[PDB]
Amino acid sequence: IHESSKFIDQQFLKLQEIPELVPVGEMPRNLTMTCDRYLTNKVIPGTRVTIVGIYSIYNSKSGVAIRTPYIKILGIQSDVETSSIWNSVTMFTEEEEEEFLQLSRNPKLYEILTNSIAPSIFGNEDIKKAIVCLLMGGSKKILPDGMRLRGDINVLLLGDPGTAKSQLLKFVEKVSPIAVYTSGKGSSAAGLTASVQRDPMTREFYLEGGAMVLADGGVVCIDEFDKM
Amino acid sequence: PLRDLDSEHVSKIVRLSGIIISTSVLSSRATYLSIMCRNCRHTTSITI
Amino acid sequence: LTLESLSNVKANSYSEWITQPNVSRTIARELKSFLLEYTDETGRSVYGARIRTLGEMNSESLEVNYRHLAESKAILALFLAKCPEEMLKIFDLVAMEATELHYPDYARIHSEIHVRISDFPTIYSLRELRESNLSSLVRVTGVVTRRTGVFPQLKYVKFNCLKCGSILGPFFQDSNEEIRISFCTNCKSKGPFRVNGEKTVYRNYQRVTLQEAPGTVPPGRLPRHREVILLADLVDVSKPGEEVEVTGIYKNNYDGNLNAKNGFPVFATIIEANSIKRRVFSWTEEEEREFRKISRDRGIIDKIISSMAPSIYGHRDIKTAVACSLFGGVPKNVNGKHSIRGDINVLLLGDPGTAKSQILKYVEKTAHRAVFATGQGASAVGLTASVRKDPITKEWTLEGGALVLADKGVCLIDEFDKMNDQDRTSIHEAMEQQSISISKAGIVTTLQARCSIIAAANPNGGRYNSTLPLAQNVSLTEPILSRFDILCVVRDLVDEEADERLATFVVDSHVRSHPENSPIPQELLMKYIHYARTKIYPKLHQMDMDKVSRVYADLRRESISTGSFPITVRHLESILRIAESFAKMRLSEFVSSYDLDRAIKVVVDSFVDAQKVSVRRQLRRSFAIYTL
Amino acid sequence: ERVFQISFFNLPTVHRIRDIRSEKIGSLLSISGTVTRTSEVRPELYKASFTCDMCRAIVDNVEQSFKYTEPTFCPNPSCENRAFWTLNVTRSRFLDWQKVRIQENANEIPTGSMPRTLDVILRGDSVERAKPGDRCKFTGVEIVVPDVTQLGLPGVKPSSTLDTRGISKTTEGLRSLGVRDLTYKISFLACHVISIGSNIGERDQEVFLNSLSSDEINELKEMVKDEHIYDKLVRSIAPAVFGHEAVKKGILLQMLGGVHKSTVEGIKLRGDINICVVGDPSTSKSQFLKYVVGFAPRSVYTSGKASSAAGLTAAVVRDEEGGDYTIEAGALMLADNGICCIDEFDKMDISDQVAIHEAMEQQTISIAKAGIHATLNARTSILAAANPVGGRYNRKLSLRGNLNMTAPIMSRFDLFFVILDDCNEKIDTELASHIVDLHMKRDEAIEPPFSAEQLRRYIKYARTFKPILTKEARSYLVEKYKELRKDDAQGFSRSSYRITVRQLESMIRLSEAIARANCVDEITPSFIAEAYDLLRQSIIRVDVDDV
Ligand SMILES: Nc1ncnc2c1ncn2[C@@H]1O[C@H](COP(=O)(O)OP(=O)(O)OP(O)(O)=S)[C@@H](O)[C@H]1O
Ligand SMILES: Nc1ncnc2c1ncn2[C@@H]1O[C@H](COP(=O)(O)OP(=O)(O)OP(O)(O)=S)[C@@H](O)[C@H]1O
Ligand SMILES: Nc1ncnc2c1ncn2[C@@H]1O[C@H](COP(=O)(O)OP(=O)(O)OP(O)(O)=S)[C@@H](O)[C@H]1O
Ligand SMILES: [Mg+2]
Ligand SMILES: [Mg+2]
Ligand SMILES: [Mg+2]
Ligand SMILES: [Zn+2]
Ligand SMILES: [Zn+2]
Ligand SMILES: [Zn+2]
Repeated sequence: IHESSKFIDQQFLKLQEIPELVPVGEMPRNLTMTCDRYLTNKVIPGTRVTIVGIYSIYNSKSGVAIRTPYIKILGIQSDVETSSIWNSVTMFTEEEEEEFLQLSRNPKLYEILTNSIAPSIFGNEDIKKAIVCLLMGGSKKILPDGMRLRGDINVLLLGDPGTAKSQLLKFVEKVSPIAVYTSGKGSSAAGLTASVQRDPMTREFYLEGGAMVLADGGVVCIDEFDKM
Repeated sequence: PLRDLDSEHVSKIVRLSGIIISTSVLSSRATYLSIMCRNCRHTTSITI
Repeated sequence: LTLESLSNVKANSYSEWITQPNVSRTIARELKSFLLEYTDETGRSVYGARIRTLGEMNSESLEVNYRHLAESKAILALFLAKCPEEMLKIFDLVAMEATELHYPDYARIHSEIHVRISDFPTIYSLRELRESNLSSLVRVTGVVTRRTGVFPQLKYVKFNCLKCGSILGPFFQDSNEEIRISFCTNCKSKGPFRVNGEKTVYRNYQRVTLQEAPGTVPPGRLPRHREVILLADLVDVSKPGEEVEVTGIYKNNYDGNLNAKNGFPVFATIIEANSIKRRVFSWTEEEEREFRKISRDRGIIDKIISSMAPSIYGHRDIKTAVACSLFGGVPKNVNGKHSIRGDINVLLLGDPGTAKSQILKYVEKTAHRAVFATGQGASAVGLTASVRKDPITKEWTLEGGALVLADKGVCLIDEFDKMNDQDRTSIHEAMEQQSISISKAGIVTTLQARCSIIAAANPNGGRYNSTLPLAQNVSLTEPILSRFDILCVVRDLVDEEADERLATFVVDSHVRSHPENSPIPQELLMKYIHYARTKIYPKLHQMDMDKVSRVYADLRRESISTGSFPITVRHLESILRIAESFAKMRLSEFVSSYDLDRAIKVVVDSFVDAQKVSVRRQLRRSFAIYTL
Repeated sequence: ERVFQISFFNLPTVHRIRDIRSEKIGSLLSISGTVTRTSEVRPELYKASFTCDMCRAIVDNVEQSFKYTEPTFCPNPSCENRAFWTLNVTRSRFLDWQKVRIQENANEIPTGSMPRTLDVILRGDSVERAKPGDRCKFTGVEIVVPDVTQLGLPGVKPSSTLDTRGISKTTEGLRSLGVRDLTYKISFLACHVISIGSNIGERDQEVFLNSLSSDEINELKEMVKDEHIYDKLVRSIAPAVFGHEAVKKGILLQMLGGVHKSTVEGIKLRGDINICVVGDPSTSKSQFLKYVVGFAPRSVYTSGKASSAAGLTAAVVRDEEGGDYTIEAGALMLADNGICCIDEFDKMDISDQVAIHEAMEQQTISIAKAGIHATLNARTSILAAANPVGGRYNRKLSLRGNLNMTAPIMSRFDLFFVILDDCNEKIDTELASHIVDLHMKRDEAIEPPFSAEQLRRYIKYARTFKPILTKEARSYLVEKYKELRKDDAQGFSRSSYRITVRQLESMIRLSEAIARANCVDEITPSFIAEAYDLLRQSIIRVDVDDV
C-alpha cells in the first residue's frame, strides 16, 4: 500500500583515483559507492573527496567465485569546494559584518585595496585601480520597459610580453569569489562561452559547460584574447 | 590509497580519497512499508 | 612408508596415489624433514633462515628452490612437477607447521602460508603449451599486456539459513569450483542458504594477460597469449609492459555448455600462478652517504653533464639542458597570492639526424615520473584531458592526459611542431596555470599539471636558416615559444673533424653491437637525481642581488640597441631557476656565485643562438664577459 | 593408451575451395588455400570421464564425436537413471586443436566474385604447421558443422521432430515435443598439412646445407666460386625490365639485407633495407614490385588507395556479432622477414602513412582496440613506389618538394631511386625492340644468367652469412662518410637530399648486403666502395636556372 509507505533517497557515486598519480600505461581504477538519507546530493561530479565507508561485496550476474567490491558511504569530506552560484553562501555572521563596516570607514581604503592587488607586481598602479573597480563592478539597473543596464566592467590589458598581465589575470582568478581563467580558444577540455551537448545515457540537450556561464556572477580572465 | 584495498578490508571501515566521475539519480528505497494480503487481507508493516 | 616405497605407485594415476592418506602423510613427513634438515654443507640452514625472515617480516610467502628439493628428494620433485596442486596443499600444511614450530602465535595472524617454487628447470614458451602440460607445473616467460583490478574471492565461506537465521561454520572454497551446502545442522533443513559477506573471509584475485615476448616469436607467427590468475599475495606485482616469468599450474577453465561457435568440445586454458619473477629509487643509509661523498667533489656537475645520454656524442649544451630539466628548480608561492614556477622547460629544435629522439628516450629511462607523448603518433598517451567511455565495459573514466600524468615529473613531447589545435591548447594551459581544466560529461574540475616539458621539434622546411630568426623557422607561435626556459637550437653544420669523430663513434657503436662479436653509473645517477629532487630545496640569499640586477640591465640595454626580440623579466626568472637547478646537483642548500654564473651562461647561450646571424655577431661580442 | 593419427598425402587431385560440394562430405580430400587466421592451441575433449550425480561412481573412456555427449549406459546397477552426469575435466583426456581459416588463392578466384573462406581444423601433430599468409595444401575429410545463421535464409530448412507411432498414450490429463533444426555449414578436418611455396616456383647455415642434396650443393658451390657472380646477380633480377641496373642492385641488396644488432643499452639497429622508387610515368617502377612479389618469399603487394590502417598493420575483428574479438594479421606481418611492396605510396592517406612509419620506427605494431592489447612483430623491408606531385618529376625541386610523403616516411628509406625518361633515339629503339620481342616470344625473350629457383637458393644461402666489419673497413667507411658530407657542403642546395648519419647506417647496411651477395664473412673495403657508389648514384643533382 504505497500511500501508507515511507521512502528514502539512495544514490550511486563513482570514485576514481586521482589522475595525477596513475601508472603511465594503465587504466585508472574506480569503485562504486552507495549513499543514503542526508549523504545524497552532497557532492557534485568532479570534486575531490576523502570518504569513510564500509568496504563491502556484491555478486553480479570470469572466475568461479568472484565478487564486485563497493563502498557503503558513512561520511563525505570535501577537500576543496567549487565556486558557483548555488554553492555561494549569502549568510554572514555579526563579526564579519562588524569587521567590514569598520573597514569601510578607513579613509585610505582605496589605497589599501590597490596595494592588496598583486603586491608582487611592480608598477601598474592604474591597472590595479582598474582591477579593483572591475572586482566591485557597477550598479545594475532594471527599467520599467524591461531592458537592463549592466554593472559589470570589462577591462582589456594589451601590451608587450613579459609585463605581468597574465599574473594579474591569475591573481584576479585567485581573489574573485567566482572566477575562471581560460585562453581565447578555451581550455584543454573546457569550452569558452557556452556549450550545449547531448546527455550521455539519455541523449538529451543540456548545457555542457563554458567559461562565461560557470563564472556567472564572477570574472572570466581570458588570456590570449586575440586568438579566438 | 585506492590500489591498496585488499581482501583484509572487506566489511571494515576504510578512509580513502579520490575524485568523483558521476552521481546517479536518486532511487527511492523503502524504510517503512505497509503490506496487505491479496485475498486474506492481512495487514502487516515491515520497517527497514 | 619410505622414499623408495614412495617411488613405487599402486593407484591408476599419480593424483589418486597422492590422494591416499598414507601416501599423503608420508609425503608430509618427508617434506617436514626436508624443510627442517636441508643444509648446503656450509653449516647454515637456508630454509630455517627463510622461515625466520618471513615470520619477522609478517609475510605469507615462502620461497622454496626446486633444485634443493631435487637434490634432497628427487621423487618428491617429480611428484611436484607432475601433480602440483595437492602436493602444494600438503607442503602448505607442512610449511605452516614449520612456522608454528618457531612462532606459536602465527596461526591467528595469517592461518595461511603460500609456498613459492623457484628455479623450475623446464622452460616453455607460450606457443609450445600442449595437451601434456595440463594439471602440471610450467614455467613460462612473457610480457604482461594488461591486468585487472584486485577482486575479493571467497576463501572461508560462511552461510546463514533463511528458516532459522543460524550462521553456519566456515568452509574452504576450492579455487577450481564453487562450493555449496545442502544441510543446516541446526534446524535440519535443506532450505535456501545465503552467503553473508561480513563473516566470509576473502583472498585477493587478479587476472593478467601474458603474451609471448615479441623478440622471441618465430617470423610469420603471431605472439600467443595466455591468461594468468594471481592469488592473494601475488596481486599488483607485475605492471604491464615488462618481461616477467611465471611458474604455475597449467589447467583448464570450465565454462557452461562449452563453445557453440566452434562446434567442438574445446576448453580454454589458464595458468594459476605459483610464483612471479621479474627478469627502484630507494636509497639506503649507505646510499645517502655515497651521495654526500660524490657531491663534495668540485667537478661533480660536469660529471652529471658527462653522464647524460652516453650513446649521444658531442651535444654538451643539450646535455646541460637535460641535466637542468631533470634536477629542476624549486616552485614557490609568495604569501599565497603570487606563484613562481619551479621547473625548466627545454625545447630541442634541430635538423633530422641530431639524435633528439634518443635524448628523449634517455630522459624517459632516467627520470622518475617521465611520460612520453607525441603529436603526430597514434598509439601513445594523449596530451588532452578527456572523459572516455569504454565500448565494452560501458564505464566512464577520466583521463588526465600526459600533462596531468606527468605531474611532479617530466613530459616528453616528440614532434612538437605538427601538433594539432587541442593539444596546443592543452600545452598552453599546462605551462601557464600548471593545471588543466575539464568541463566534460558532467565533470567540471581542475587537475594539477606541475610538469616539466622537454620537447623536440624540426624547423620549417627541414633546415634551420640562420638568416631568419627563431620564430620564422618554427611553426610555434610567440607565447608558446616564450614559455621555454632553455631553447637549444642544434644544427648539423659540416665540419670535417666533427664528422670524422661522429662517424667513428657511430661505426664503433655498430661494431660493438654485433651478435657474433668518470661518468657516473646510471643506477647511481637515477637515485642521485631522485634524492636531489626530493630532499634539497636550494635557496638564494640577499647579498647576491647586486650582480643579477646588474647583468639584467646589461642584457636588456644591449637587446634594445641590437634590435632583436626583447629580454623580459622571464629571462631573469629563468636564470634564477636554472641556478637553483644547478645547485641541486651539488646537494647544496644555498646558491653560489659560480652557480649563478653558470646559469647566466646557459641562459645567454640559449638566447644568443636563436637569433639572426647579424644579431649573433654583435651579441656574441657584447656578451663575451658572461659567456667566458 | 597412446592416440595415433593417420596422415594421408599425395592425393591424385587438388581441389579448389569453390569446388567443395556436399557429395564429398565424409570423404578423403585434398584442398589448397592461403592461411589468414591461426588460433592458439586448445585442448579438445577426446576421452571424457564422467561421474553420475546420484550413484557417484566414476566411468572413463567415453567416445567424443564433435558435439558434446554424455553416456546413458551407467554400468553400475546402483541407480536407475541415465541422463544426469558430471564431467571430470582433470581425469578426462584431451588432444591438441586448432582452427585455422583459409582463403581462396588469388589465381583461383572467379571473374567477378570475392574470395570465400573456409575453417579447417588441425588436430594433434598437425597443429601449428600453418603460418599466417602462406599457401598450404590440406589433406583431410570434408566434415559438416552446425550453423545457426541459416535461419533467415530463404528455402525450406530441414528440421527433426520426434516420431511417435509405437508409443502408447492416455488422455488422463493434468503435449510437448522436441523439434530441432538441421542447418549446417561445410568445414574441413585435416590430417596432413604441407606448405607449398607462396612463390610461383633455419637461420643457421648448417641446417640449410643439410637439407640440400649433393647435386644442388655442388651447383651452389659452383655459383659461389664464380668471380663475376655479382654482375650475374644484378643481371638476373627482373629480366622483363630493360636497364635500371642501380634499381636491380638495390632490389638484390634489399632481398639480402643487413644483420640485426642490439646494443648493450637495449636499442635495436635495423638491418632491413627500405627502398623507394620515384620517377616519371611509365618507367617500369611497378614492374620491379611485380617481380619482387612474384619472386621473393614472404612478399605481399599493396596499392596505395586500396590500403587501410588495419589492413596494412593488423585488424581487430568481430565474428558472428559475438563478444569475441580476434586479430587479422596485416600486410606488414604477412611480409615479416620479407618485402612489403606498396605501389602508389603517394596516394596513401596520412593516417595510414602515420600507422606505417610507427612500424618503421619501432619495427613493431601496437594494438589497444577493444579489450585486446598486443605487441606484434613487423620487422619488414619496404619497397615503395611513388609518383611525384603534379605527375611529372621536377628537376628544379628537391626530393622533399616532389613528394607528399612525410619526413618520418622519408627518413627511414635508405635508397631513393629517381628513374627518369630521356628522349634519345638509341635507347628508345632498343627498349622498343625489347618490348616487342617480349610480346612476340613470352618466355623465349627472357634469358637471365640464373633461373628463379637457383637465384632463390643462392639468396637463402647468402642470408645465413653475418658479415663483420674489418679494421681497415672502419677507417675507409668513415673516410667515405667524410667525403660524402664534404660533397654536400660543396654542393649546397644542388643535392636532392642531404646526407646525415642515417645515410651512414644505410651505407653499413648496404655494405653488409653486398658482402652477403658475395658470400663472405668479413666486409672488404671494395664492398664499402660499392655501397658508397650506389648511394652516391641514388642522389641526383638539382638543376638550377641560370641567373
Ligand atoms: N613589472 C613586473 N613586476 C613583477 N613581476 C613581473 C613584472 N613583469 C613581469 N614579471 C614577472 O615575470 C613573469 C612575466 O610573465 P607574464 O608577463 O605574466 O607573461 P605575459 O608576457 O604577460 O603574457 P604573454 O604575453 O602571453 S607571454 C611573471 O613570472 C611575473 O611575475
Ligand atoms: N650526435 C649523435 N650521436 C650519436 N648518434 C647520433 C647522433 N646524431 C644522430 N645519431 C644517430 O642517428 C639516428 C638519428 O635518430 P633520431 O634520434 O630519430 O634522429 P632525430 O634527431 O630524432 O631526428 P628526427 O627523427 O628527424 S625528429 C640514430 O640512429 C642516432 O643514434
Ligand atoms: N625501362 C623500361 N624497361 C622495361 N619495360 C619498361 C620500361 N619502361 C616501361 N616499360 C614497360 O611499359 C609498361 C609500363 O608500365 P608500368 O611499370 O606500370 O609503368 P610505371 O613505371 O609503373 O609508371 P606509373 O607510375 O605506373 S604511370 C610495362 O609494360 C613495362 O614493362
Ligand atoms: Mg600571457
Ligand atoms: Mg625523431
Ligand atoms: Mg606503376
Ligand atoms: Zn492471507
Ligand atoms: Zn536452518
Ligand atoms: Zn548412475
